[PDB]
Amino acid sequence: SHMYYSYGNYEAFARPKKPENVENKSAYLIGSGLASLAAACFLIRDGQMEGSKIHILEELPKYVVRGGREMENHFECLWDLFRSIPSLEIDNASVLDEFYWLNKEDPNYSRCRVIEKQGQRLVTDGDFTLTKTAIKEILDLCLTNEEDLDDVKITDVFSDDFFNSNFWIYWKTMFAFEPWHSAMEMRRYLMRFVHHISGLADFSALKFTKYNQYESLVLPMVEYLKSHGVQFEYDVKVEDIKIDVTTSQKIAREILIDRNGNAESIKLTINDLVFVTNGSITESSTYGDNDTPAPPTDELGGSWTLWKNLARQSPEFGNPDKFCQNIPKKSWFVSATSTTNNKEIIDTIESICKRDPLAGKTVTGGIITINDSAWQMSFTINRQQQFKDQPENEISTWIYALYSDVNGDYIKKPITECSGNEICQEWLYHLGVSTDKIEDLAKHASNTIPVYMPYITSYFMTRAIGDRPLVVPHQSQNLAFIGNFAETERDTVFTTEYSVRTAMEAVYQLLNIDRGIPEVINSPFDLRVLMDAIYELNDHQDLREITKDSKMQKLALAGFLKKIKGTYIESLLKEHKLL
Amino acid sequence: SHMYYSYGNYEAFARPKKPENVENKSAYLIGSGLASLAAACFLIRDGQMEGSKIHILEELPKYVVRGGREMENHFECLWDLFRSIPSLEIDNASVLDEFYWLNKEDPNYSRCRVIEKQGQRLVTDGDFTLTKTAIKEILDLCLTNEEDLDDVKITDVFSDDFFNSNFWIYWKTMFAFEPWHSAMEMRRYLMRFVHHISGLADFSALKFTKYNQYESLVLPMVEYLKSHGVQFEYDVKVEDIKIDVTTSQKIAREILIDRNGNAESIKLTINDLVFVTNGSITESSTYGDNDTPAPPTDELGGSWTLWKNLARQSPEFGNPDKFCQNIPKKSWFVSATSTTNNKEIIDTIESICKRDPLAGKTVTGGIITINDSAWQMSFTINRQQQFKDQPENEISTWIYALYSDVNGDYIKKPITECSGNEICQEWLYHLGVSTDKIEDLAKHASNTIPVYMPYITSYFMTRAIGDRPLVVPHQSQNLAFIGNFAETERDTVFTTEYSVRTAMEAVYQLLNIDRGIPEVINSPFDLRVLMDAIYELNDHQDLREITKDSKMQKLALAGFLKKIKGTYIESLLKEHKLL
Repeated sequence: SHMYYSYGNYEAFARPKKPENVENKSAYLIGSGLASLAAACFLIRDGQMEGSKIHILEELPKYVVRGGREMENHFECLWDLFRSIPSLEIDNASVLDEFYWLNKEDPNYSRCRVIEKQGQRLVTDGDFTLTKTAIKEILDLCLTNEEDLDDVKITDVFSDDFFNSNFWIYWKTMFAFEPWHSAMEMRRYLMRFVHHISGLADFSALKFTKYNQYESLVLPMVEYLKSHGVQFEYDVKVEDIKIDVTTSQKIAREILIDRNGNAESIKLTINDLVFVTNGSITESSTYGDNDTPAPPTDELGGSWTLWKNLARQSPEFGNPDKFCQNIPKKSWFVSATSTTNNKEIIDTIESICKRDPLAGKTVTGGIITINDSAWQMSFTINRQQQFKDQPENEISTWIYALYSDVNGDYIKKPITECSGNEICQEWLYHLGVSTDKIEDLAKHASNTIPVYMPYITSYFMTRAIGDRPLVVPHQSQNLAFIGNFAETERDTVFTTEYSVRTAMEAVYQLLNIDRGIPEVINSPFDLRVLMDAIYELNDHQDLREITKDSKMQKLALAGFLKKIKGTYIESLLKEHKLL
Repeated sequence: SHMYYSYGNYEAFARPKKPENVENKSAYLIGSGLASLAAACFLIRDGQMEGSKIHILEELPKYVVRGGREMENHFECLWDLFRSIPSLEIDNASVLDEFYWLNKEDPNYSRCRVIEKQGQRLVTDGDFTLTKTAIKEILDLCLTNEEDLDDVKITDVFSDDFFNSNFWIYWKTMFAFEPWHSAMEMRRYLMRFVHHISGLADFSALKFTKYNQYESLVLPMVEYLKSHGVQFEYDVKVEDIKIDVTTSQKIAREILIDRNGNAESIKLTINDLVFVTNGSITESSTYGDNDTPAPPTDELGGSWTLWKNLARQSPEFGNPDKFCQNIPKKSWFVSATSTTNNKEIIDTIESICKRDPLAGKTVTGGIITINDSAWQMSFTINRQQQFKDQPENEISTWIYALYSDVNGDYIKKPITECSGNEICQEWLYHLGVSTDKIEDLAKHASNTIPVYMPYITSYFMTRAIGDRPLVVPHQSQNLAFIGNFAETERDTVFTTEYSVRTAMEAVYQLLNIDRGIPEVINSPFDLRVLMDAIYELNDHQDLREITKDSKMQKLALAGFLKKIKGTYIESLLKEHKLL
């Protein structure tokens, strides 16, 4: 046991000893992603490794919004990391200090969630409209083991009652889930955010940064790492890492890189740690403009080629083909972001979200789902402005579509064939804007940049156990896997927390840092949390109202209330407004 | 709602804003106890109050062991406080840093717990020997509401099966419980440490400081407070505080003090906060020596007189007479500490606890209970030495007796009438030392100092709701109550955490500090914790073994396993070794 999980304030504020033999250890980190930079920060702080021994290998040499970066308070590893990171906006404060102070003065909540029939709000908005069978299937999915859910789709565990409910409309749009996605990952998502079911439709439990994650999270970490002398090597293309797999131990021996076009090799010892971010969801992302579509592609990038080369060496390094291959053509591929300063587009937006987009505060509270759209278009507007040099009179909205190969409503073309204005054409169509001024507002009054990510749905692909390698593989001495494609316990991918948690576990295991890693929050194992979930799932109903029709549950409930009458259980039932 | 509870790493590392109008606010703190000094530290750190505006009023002008200061990892408020406090032993570290590092290199566990028949270990040691009815009564106490347990004794909720079990032997000695004590406080104790039931007999869950709490906790806080310029006024005897109770608000207007023998008054405004530690368990503590007993007394001290004077002003300031009056004469009154360097006394101690007392590490793992002693004597030896100038060849043991008016085994006198050597006489009697060298080893080879605390059992006295005032009373502007006699939610008195938690809540409510106060740990509301408790309570038995005799439970269990077969519940049952 090279690590142990923990919770509470004891292991939270505790600093570990400097681990043994660190001063003769180095670290090479492939990529400059969020998980890679988090691992370097943990090596500096918790591992007490000097910055000159840490190398960041970056492929690239020395307005687009990557939306969907929702955050919540129980990102235990993220706030453990973003504590010693000083901020760049205000002095004598951390990244968490600004995030705490900004989310307490302007709480995030959505006054409108789903609209349909070109602008009109959904009549059953706020309610989940989950039937008894839909709630049963939700419980059945959570009560099934993770081992029994290997290569199981969402449609294999849910019926047509679940998909017709408003709960699925919120769930499929908040997390960009698809019906052909992993049931293991969805089951992890239901258990992780079971305490946010009350704040699910109105987004009251969601927390947002002042800007995008690049300048709110990545840039503060870059400034922190550069202050400690962390070496950043650029123009480095990592082909493959030579691993010798013996029956007793596995050591990274050598890395083949392409340093500024010249292929050369770095030698490795047992002390020289290697951190690999296998796979990438932003790789091979073609871009478009307001007049031409983003060209579709399926070219495997550097991150996917490295994982394929590593997987051939050992079977327990994971299967990269289960994520980067055979992605359905109906999956989410194209996302667009539109920037405008035109008044009547903003006025239409204000008429739907009931808040001023130029006020500088929470605008939409999150995303807005177009239920009638054939593309399953969903758009969001964050606290404008999300950028530094962006003018104060301009707003930036982010648009993504779930289905890809279906013709749109106003434009009879798929999202893959529509240019930047044409995506903005149908977006204005569903906002209630008339079909006469719709054309010139997109082509001239707004600038929309499409982007085609062919791997933006890879983390939710159906997988088995062992398809994702362990964060530190078994019997591994200096090789670690970080990012959203590394296997850990009970955590949800496509979150900033998952990348940070994998970074923390990799550093703590390889360096044998004897400090408790903060476990995933115990909401699914909490009596109070599970009771609040039952109340919220069936549209704010007491136990008498939930079982008012079924006789088998009514008899069982009557015996239950008889045995708990005048007890602390009944007090728990009443204070959670279930009785 | 002037405060809110929270948990997790978000509110743990978050620093609050400087609260409004603080720079015109002052603070007067009565007493220099653990709770009082904790409140001053919170005012400096979280309240950002300058030290010159904080006053500590101390009655006193400018080897004894106060044993029983067990600590555990989930003292959430204590580690929140002892984080910014720098240590005095090692540099560039906090009090928590040393505590974390010392308790990970030398884990605390007891190789012997209960001895009887003059030295021999209990045959059923480690086991709880709780019957089915005893486990039923334990569950019934935890499942009853706190409101229904007003003025309820321990004997009123438990039967003779519970008191004959080894669980009660450990419980009545770890926490110095008595059969005539508050069932509310015991129910809080069972729910608080329900996750430590596995580590209850062997003390594997207990954590200890390097020295006594005065030098490990109080002195680091004193040095921290003096570095910030906190004013310490000495020779100040607080008689009463003038409170005007209107229908809308209550304000501390004036405090009557006796400054160095001269009675004078300090005026108060709404901004001038007042923190009162009502009651004291160490007050009116008479001392003895190796030849004379500690003289018994019942004189109300300054802390009890202040609470009585405050209680007359308003009914919701609590009832001090329910704790300081009518304490039974069989209750714990006399404690002794014995210091020796004689070899054969140490050798006898090593022969029982199986560890060297002079090694500098964990010696007894906690306390040792004498089951055959009429006094219910229990003695402990911590990591020697517990003091600074104490020689390396000397050990210091702490002896307390639960029953007080009963004659001892070797000495036919009560503990109240026995001198320092005579307490050491019967202690050596139960260690297996022969009845020939027993006398001169206590009178000449050891020095034992008795102490008579008449209020060392007041916090466990039977109480109703409102007997203890709220930490901040309702409609109170500048008056707060801190310490073990203030009422808070779900926390256990006679712990360092309770004094710190009351200090944190008082500072956060009076100053309107908008940061989450860490709640009491959610062990009673955790599915995993409750399942481990069931396994440990019935002496490591599976559900088939627990219900192997009762037919009503056997039928219900068979239906339960049928409904959970091949589910995540069954996985939870197996991984908690309950199935």
